Amino acid sequence: ITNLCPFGEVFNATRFASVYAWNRKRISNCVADYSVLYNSASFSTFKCYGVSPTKLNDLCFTNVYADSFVIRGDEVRQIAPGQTGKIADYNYKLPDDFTGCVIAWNSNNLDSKVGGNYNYLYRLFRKSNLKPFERDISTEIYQAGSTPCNGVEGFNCYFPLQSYGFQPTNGVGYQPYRVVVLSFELLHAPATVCGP
Amino acid sequence: EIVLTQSPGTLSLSPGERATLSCRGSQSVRSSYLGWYQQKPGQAPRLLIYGASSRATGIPDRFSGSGSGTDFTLTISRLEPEDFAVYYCQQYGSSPWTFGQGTKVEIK
Amino acid sequence: QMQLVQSGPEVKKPGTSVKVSCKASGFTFTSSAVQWVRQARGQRLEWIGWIVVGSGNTDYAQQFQERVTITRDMSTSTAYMELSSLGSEDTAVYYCAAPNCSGGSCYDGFDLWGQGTMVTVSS
Repeated sequence: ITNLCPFGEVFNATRFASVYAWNRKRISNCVADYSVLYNSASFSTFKCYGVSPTKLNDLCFTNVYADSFVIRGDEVRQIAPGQTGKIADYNYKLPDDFTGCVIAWNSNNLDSKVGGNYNYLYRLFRKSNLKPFERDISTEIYQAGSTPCNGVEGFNCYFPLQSYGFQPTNGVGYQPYRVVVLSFELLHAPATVCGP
Repeated sequence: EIVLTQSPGTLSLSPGERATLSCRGSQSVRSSYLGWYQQKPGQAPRLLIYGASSRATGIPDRFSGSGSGTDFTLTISRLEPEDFAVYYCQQYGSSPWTFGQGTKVEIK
Repeated sequence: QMQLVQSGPEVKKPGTSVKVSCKASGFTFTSSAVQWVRQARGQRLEWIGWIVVGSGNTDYAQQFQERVTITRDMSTSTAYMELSSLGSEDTAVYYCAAPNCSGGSCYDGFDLWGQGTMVTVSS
């Protein structure tokens, strides 16, 4: 019997945050049923590194941090340790030797309609390359020079957010591949997510 | 549509005397988002100054911006002969950016 | 010195489309915006349009409404510019500019300038 925390519910919803307001859904004390997502799943690019996708239920980790994302298909491969590109460098980054799964599935349907969606922005042109797992929520006119402008854009002072300009008739690599980065956490705290 | 009237073009300046070029803002604009880049006679231009902050990159520091608000000046305490070129004061503050009035400077 | 090269001269039927290519190399052409100004023969230059490669923003002068589109290309690190229904008087060299700069927070001024792209609208 056991139970089932709403992993499969947060996985599917009309609206997954953005690339920078990416959700931080902690999970504990639940038998997260991964069989649905690996044993029998239609979820492309189910590339999980840190532990083999098979027999993943056998593994217990201390805090499952399901992530929510909408990123262009080309940038899907940018969700990896370091890699390159606007993802994982100016955005949610995954630390080296990170343990977890990356489930990226095409989402041309399910809330991806004509015209660049108001939500599902970029997050680029920040001061540094960011650190792994740190949320970047605050939005401020990004400084690209010495003079600090006083809150209105122009040249430099770039707005650090950019709308994903996709239509439901884009190519193959441009359709938003809704991806979740299931961030395992094997630390010195008691393991909570176990079970078949 | 910002208009930057300047010191009259074709103003005579030669090495051995101080040279000065100036363009005045239509309304006093932020100084650090200006900049005067000169176009050589038959080449692409290159940045020299912006808000009087930096030096004249690739040019001796005789070039130097100055002024506040509308009236910005580029002083050349001792002009040099290679600078027969058309300067103009870039304006990259507010969205509209003005780039043409003909602030020519000749040498000899 | 950072290379900003562009396509050679183009001769185009007045009232047609043009595609001015400006490739930026030697520096990170992702954190740098791009700026286009037109210089004819004898009259001082003015906007064509300016874009931010990363920020997805594009502008242009009020005299170039719905007739200038400036498109980016990160894959080849180039800035493309299209003048639709360009007037017969548009015969001029079409420049491209950007800050010679590297890093997330990088230089402010417009150091590097393109070699220019002579554009002629001839019968």
